[PDB]
Amino acid sequence: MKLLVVSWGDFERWKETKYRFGGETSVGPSTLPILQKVIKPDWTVIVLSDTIGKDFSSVETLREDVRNRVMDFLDRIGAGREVDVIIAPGIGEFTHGSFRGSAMDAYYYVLHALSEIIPTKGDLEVHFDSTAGLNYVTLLTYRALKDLLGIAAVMNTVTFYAYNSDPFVPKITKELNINTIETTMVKPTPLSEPLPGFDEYLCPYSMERAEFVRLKGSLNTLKNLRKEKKKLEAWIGSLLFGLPLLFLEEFPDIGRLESYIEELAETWGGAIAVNAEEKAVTRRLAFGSGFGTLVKLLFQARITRGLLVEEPYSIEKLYSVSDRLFRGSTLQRVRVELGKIEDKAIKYARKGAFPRDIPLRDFLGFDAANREVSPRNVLAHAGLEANVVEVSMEAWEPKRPEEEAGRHTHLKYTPVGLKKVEDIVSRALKES
Amino acid sequence: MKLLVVSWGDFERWKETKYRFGGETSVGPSTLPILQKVIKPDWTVIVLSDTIGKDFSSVETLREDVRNRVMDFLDRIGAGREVDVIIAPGIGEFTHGSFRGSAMDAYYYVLHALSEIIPTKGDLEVHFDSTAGLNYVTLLTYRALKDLLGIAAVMNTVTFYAYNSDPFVPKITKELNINTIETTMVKPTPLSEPLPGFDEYLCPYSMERAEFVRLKGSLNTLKNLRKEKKKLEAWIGSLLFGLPLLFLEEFPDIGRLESYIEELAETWGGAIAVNAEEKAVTRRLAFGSGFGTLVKLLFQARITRGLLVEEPYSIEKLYSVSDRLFRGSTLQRVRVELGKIEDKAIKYARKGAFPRDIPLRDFLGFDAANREVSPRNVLAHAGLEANVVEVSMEAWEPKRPEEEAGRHTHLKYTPVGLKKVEDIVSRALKESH
Repeated sequence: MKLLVVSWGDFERWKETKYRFGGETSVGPSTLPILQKVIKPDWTVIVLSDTIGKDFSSVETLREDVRNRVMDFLDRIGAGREVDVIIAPGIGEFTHGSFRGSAMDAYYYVLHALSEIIPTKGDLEVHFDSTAGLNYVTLLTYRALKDLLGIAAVMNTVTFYAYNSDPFVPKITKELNINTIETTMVKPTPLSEPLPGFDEYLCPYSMERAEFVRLKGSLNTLKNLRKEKKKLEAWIGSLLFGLPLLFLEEFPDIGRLESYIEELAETWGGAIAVNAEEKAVTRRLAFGSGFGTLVKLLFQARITRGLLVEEPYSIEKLYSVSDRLFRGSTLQRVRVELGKIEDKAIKYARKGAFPRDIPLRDFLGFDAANREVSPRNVLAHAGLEANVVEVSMEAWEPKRPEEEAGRHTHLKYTPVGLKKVEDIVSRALKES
Repeated sequence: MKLLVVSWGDFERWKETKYRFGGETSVGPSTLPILQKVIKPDWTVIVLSDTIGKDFSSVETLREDVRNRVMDFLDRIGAGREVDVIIAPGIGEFTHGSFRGSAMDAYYYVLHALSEIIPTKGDLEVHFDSTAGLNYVTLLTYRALKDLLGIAAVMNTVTFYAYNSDPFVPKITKELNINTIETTMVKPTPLSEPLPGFDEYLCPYSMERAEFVRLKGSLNTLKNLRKEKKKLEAWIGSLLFGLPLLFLEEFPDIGRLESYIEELAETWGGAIAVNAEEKAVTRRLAFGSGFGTLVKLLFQARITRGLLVEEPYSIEKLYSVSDRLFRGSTLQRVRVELGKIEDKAIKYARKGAFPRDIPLRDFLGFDAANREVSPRNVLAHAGLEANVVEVSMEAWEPKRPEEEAGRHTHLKYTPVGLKKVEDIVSRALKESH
């Protein structure tokens, strides 16, 4: 699947020029038609600053005003029907209006917007154009793309192209070339930051501090994160450190993450005070890093949802999850640890023995007085530490145990063990 | 160490305005004087395009032109002279003259330039003002800064701040606020690229086939890299996969990497045709990704050169190297592997036994089952695979051998062992890309 993204400033004040790109030529005010013509995108996204709005009645008469003038322009140069448009929150004092707010809201807004468009299944070929965009909007849009595709790269092949044209110089330009400024195969980068303090999800831009404490207290999101924060950091750690059984057991509720994000989103949007007479939007709530972390966490969850196998969690299923999720030494470490437990299950099967609800220490046959759960042993043994894991073998009539044992040998964390692992992994993620 | 880096466009065309930053206020045409006042950087770097130069008599006259113009502006505004000016290869046909070449030259030039500027010892706090640079020069400066800081973060703490001002609309403007658009604790990202094929170091932009073939064929880099490629890729893999003994044994020659980058950078610079009459600059060679990989490899080597020691490698040394290079589960697996070998050395020592030049398999007491060297065991056992490592216990008189064995037990790859690990790790580095 191929995707095209472009960063747009004031698209109206653009003069007609011709553009060269990939053995093609085109005449018009923007690069979008020839980009589309050559690249053949399966889908297109346009990112605009909302600072090109004129009708200040309220928020939906601004995002309307801006969408109107865009959707006119996209029929003028035939940009087709497969398109999404992102009206990102800009700031500054303009001719026909003033916009006030945190500069970083555009990143979090575009990150949020892109997280719902980018496909979470199959390989991705992303094309990005910085030609006719604001400096910071193009910069934050580029960062937001790379941050999400980095997480997409975990499960799928991701190739990223960036373009800027020769500088349009109005009094000598005859034509302009679409230069490829980047061609990169995106590295798999799993989410590697903890959820922050309940300070940094929404922050007051221009809201009196008493009013903030009031609204912060009414959010069901921040109260529900208090409970789940540690369970989610444990899941983040599962991918980063190569802990496949913890990945499955701590797999987050997507419906629940969707609802947290929407509540922080519609709370932010509902703190935007439009003044129809002064011609002044004011975004009184600013998105924090915590909003960014949640959006990335939900995206990583959508990307890897195919791997949440039906219980019970057998050695064979853990191998299968591990093969897709992990690379390099991490994968090989995990395969060796599952191999140890598998080889023991085989030995048992051969003797016609099927231990059920046995601690992993007793399954592997361990010395006593080594029952303290160390960070070292949890992280070094792919989260399959002997004091926190319980094994069961469903009894069967074996014929070739070396093949059968993998399917019939199930692992889970003890309720005590799972909390020790959560604490260890959560702390390891914070110390990073 | 604090580093301020500013991406600049046509700085002479800017209007005087007012600037708000960190409580302080500033009247002037540039953000730099207030940025310096507030941030108090130890060093400042200015990144601007070639296309501002108005002289085509030579390539060096073109750069002393741009530098002089920059130096005059730093006098005009209340700016310090403690700075480095990176005059990047820019593209497009202008009124005062013409500049043609690969657009990606600016990335590789700035990457190379910053690689020689950004300190390779101590922590870094980097501030990046994109307040009024060009789109594509600012993107490629941002890209190159991150790519190097990511390698820096392996050995040191690195914090990154990015700024951009309120957009300027004429007269309406009274005071533009300088906003923080990014604050990031930079993640450790060791180089995870193999060295590419010998087509991808220098490519011909505007050059006849045979003239290029001659230049390419004249390069000592491409000749030597052919034979060194596997060892350098084995070293890259050592940081990425958590192989502390391979890191030491395969530590690259910084002198030779310096030599390769200088040669490719000289060839590039020499292939710039500057036509004085018709006011034209053609960069007849383009930089390839292979140049970028080499610049990053030398930077990572510089960043980590402080860990290198002489040939006897003790388990204690492998512990201390590992605790600097590695993190999370990678670090913990390496410590478990060193632990198994250490604990075996402690057992040998209590018996008053001190084996020398013995295979690790014989040291650990393995079956005759598996002699074949698999990727699985090399990567899973932090490169300390039983069929490729040789152990030597320096003879001593133990009293507390639990603390003593680490210093007196030395590991090294067999000459056959090392080539097998190079193949696997090189192959694993190329398969992960």
